[PDB]
Amino acid sequence: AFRPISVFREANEDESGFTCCAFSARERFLMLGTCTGQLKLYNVFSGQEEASYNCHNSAITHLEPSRDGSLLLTSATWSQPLSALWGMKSVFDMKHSFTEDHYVEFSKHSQDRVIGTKGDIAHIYDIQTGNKLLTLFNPDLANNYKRNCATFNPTDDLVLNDGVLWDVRSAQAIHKFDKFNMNISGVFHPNGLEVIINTEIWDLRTFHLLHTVPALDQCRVVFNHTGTVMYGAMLQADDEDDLMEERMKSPFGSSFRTFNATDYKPIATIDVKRNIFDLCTDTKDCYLAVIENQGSMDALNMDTVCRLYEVG
Amino acid sequence: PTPVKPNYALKFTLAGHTKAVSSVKFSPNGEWLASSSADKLIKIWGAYDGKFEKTISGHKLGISDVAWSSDSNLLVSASDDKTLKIWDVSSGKCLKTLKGHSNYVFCCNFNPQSNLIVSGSFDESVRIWDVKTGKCLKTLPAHSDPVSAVHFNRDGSLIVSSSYDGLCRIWDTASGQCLKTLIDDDNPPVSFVKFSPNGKYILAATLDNTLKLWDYSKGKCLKTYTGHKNEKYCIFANFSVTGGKWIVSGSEDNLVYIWNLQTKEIVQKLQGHTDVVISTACHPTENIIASAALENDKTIKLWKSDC
Repeated sequence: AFRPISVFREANEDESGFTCCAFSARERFLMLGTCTGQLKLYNVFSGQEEASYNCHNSAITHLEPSRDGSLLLTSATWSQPLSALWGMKSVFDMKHSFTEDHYVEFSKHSQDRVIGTKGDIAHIYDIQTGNKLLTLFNPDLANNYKRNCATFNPTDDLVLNDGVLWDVRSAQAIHKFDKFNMNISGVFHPNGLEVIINTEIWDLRTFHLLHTVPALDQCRVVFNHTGTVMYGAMLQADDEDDLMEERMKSPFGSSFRTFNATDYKPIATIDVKRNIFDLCTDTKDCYLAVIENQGSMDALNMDTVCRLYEVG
Repeated sequence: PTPVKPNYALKFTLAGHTKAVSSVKFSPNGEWLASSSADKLIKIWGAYDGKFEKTISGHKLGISDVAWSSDSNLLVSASDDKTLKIWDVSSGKCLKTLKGHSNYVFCCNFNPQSNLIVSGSFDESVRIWDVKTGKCLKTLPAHSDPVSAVHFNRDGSLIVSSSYDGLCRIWDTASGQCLKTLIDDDNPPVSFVKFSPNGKYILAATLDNTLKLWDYSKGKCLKTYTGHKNEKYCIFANFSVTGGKWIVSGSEDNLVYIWNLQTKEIVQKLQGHTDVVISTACHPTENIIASAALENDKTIKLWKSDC
């Protein structure tokens, strides 16, 4: 059950350029990055643009607002700095920059640090000083995942980078998970008990293979806030000498699926018939915001819309 | 009196751009210098004193290239927003927005008559546009990788294109047919090309620290210029003709290199920039070189040679 609630495109733009989104600290408002590097604040129910800020001179790929509403992480496509940490309290300004990290996340338990990714390397920064506290990389244990993204575990004491499990306290890799795909490097389950690496669900304690989930192949995942449902969407295949107009054009395919977060069995498969750019839910798990591209290969540009659905 | 070696010295440093400066172009009448930046802005300066004249705005992403019309009245810009734009320099208004490329537009130029514009793009195509109407006249499937530079010859009958596919291609403007394909033993990415003033040679930079003067009709490499550093960025290069025959280029060691065209010996290395020098330009009548540098620099410098 994903009942439509609202839909809206970018205001005053023949070619709507929404690329990513996250609910803001203020209820009813959604943050959306754009293909021109802007961060915009919209009313998700009326579709009215409330604010717009310049963040990068290239398209925003991903963003994350801190839980307390004071900070925002952004990542761009081809700009300097590549990622940034912005202040949202009162005035909107840049607190810090992460020059060549193509992707950044907040720490999860206490959000006082940022973890960014550059190729096979992870960088851990202090939010206040902006200093790089750690550089995690081991050429012996490296996997070279093409879409590697470093991430903290729920209690911030462990890190996952390139499929390698690192102990933050000692800055020492404790285990390398074998490489069974070319792109996805895996994430932590919110329960802190297992790791989800593409189609392999590993137990953290014993490193046993808990689940084979073929449907998660090449998928990015996000959980509801009670840790009971997992949304997964398959990345867009990069092919090789594929037709132009088909090269990139969208990060995901046109479908996403829901999984029981405990037994990983399928719940629902939704094919919106439009390439997906991003999706998120609110803190109370009431709504699902999805960026969907309408148009055609005829178009030299995206024409995305944001759709809000009711979480059944 | 043509000197044995030039003697360029720094006279002005132009600041204002807030991001890497991508290109500097002297207007054909010698009055002005146009600069494009990753900050999405064009800026017009006095060619001799570097006095800031104006800012020209409109693009939504960084700008790679800018080019003057022959009468110094118009400017064409190629931007990462997939468009080119034709601008009235005096008013600073965008007269036309050329849409057609499916990805970043990297290079642009007017033909000598300035009724046509040629563009190259990350989408691997070359496009010929009608300046008056802004409509695309021709789309050439020019290469199998991003197009790094496009240039008309002296009379506008030929276009030359360079690409990361390692090839240079000579095209007939009127028919759109590829008349020649210059290939080398190895095919390193070709990061820049332009016709020589006489139109019989092409100067091509490859991302192996090398500039090469080619007789394209015969496909023979006549001259090679080295000593600089160029492995990453598509650095513009110039024929200097006002006070001796020089080849001028930026460098990834932050220096401006000047070689004796005939002998290939380095005759000067201008120091001052604090980052990669990605663009240089030679004044049309005076011994003036404009150079532009990237993110850690953001400035334009004017060098003058009394020799």
